[PDB]
Amino acid sequence: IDPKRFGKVAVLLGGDSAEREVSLNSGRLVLQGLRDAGIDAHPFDPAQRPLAALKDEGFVRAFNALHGGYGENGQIQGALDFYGIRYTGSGVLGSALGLDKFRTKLVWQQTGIPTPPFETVMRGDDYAARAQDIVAKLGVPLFVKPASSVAVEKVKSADALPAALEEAAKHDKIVIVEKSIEGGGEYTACIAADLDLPLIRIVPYLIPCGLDAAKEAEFKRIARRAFDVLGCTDWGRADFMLDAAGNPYFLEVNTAPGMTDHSLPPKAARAVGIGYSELVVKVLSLTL
Repeated sequence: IDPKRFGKVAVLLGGDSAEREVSLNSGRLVLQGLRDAGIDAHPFDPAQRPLAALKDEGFVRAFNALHGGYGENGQIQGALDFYGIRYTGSGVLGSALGLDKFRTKLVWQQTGIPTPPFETVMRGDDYAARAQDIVAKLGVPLFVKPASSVAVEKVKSADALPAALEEAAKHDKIVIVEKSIEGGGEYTACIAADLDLPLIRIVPYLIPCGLDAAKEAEFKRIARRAFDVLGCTDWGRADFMLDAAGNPYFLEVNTAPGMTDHSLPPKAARAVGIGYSELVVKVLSLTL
């Protein structure tokens, strides 16, 4: 794994967004991580420098250490594709779709990645027909919310649901109707190439996460399936929760995880004896 098979590497850090400082700190650590492994890596701040200078200066690849704005929403990914520059994290579709919480859940639910159950209704639909089918699938009580401030309406009886769909659709073109579920723990699965990273339990944090080895293995596999259906590369976090019976429900992905000393992927890696430098190289290797 000869460093320099990587060629000239740009670390994208800084940017225009509100998280500029976290990006700057995170990027500097990534840069040092790459240099410790003998990789020819250089900082590149797209807020300070024209993006076309990447191609003009002979950069072949980029480690994306940006957060927020154009860094994670498909914009910089599309631009970098345009200039022939390879980059860590996911492409245009996976990055854009990953930020779109609503459409991520639609893709998941249609493909059998478990996610909190729900149905959608639009202005003009046959509310009586949709109500009957929704009650059959989801039971009651149900929560009605716009899909794009507003309070969640709780609907307690099958018979009252048509009217709630009618009333919600007057204000919002698209409405989600969600099943009632009990919170039974929140968790995150870090994915970094082929590395075996342990789950983390979030306590509003914890390794070991407190799940048994069979469940840990099963949830990590589902996490990778959840990335696959979105068109995401294997770099990121998948957040999920359990109900009281221990069933998993996936909530969202993050395709641009933190890389500060206290961020989750370095913490997970440390927990199983994997150092910061090894982590960053493994992430960059996905661009080879």
